[PDB]
Amino acid sequence: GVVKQKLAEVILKK
Amino acid sequence: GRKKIQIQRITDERNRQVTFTKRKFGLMKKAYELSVLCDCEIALIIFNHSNKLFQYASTDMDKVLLKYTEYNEPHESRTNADIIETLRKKGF
Amino acid sequence: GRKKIQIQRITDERNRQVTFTKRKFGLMKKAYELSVLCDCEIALIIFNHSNKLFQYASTDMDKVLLKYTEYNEPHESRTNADIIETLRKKGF
DNA sequence: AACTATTTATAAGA
DNA sequence: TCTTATAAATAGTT
Repeated sequence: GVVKQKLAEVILKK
Repeated sequence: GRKKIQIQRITDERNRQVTFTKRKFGLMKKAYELSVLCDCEIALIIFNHSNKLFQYASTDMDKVLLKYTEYNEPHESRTNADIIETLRKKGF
Repeated sequence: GRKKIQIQRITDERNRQVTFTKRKFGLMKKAYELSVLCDCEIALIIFNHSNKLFQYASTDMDKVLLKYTEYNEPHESRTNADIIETLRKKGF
């Protein structure tokens, strides 16, 4: 959930 | 196996499915052993032909994925092309 | 190998490192073959004892990780304990 | 879905 | 770091 959220958050911003 | 196979996509759906299940377990078993023998943490994410998800983690998938997100350094990164290049480097 | 080893942590640092390199390549090669034979996309994330990251992806790591984040369906999830339980079930 | 003959991977040597 | 003897994985059959 929140981990899935955090993963996408950091791959995006590249 | 009874015979050497070429690494190329299996067209027979049943064979492919049969191979997929067996080799996936194969792969997860090698990952377990690597993680224990060398004290490493491993996560594995697989999407089959049908875009269905299969996942493995030595201990906890979320722990590994977050540590991944926190990584801030140039590291070793390999793709199929690297492997294939390395297999010419070897041979016999 | 010349001898059957137990799956347990390798104490000799050099041996461990030597094993790590060879088995990781082993593991990535099995993943390459799985991804080609069965038209799968695969990502593999490994942290060694030194918390250094090694990654493999059949094609592109970021593509797989994002598709992971989009996944909302109950799927197969395995850990070391699953594998170990599955092996005790069938030795012969 | 079993079984096994053969291929592949690999532990230990040198 | 190579080489190879032996263990482990698996393709094809049934």
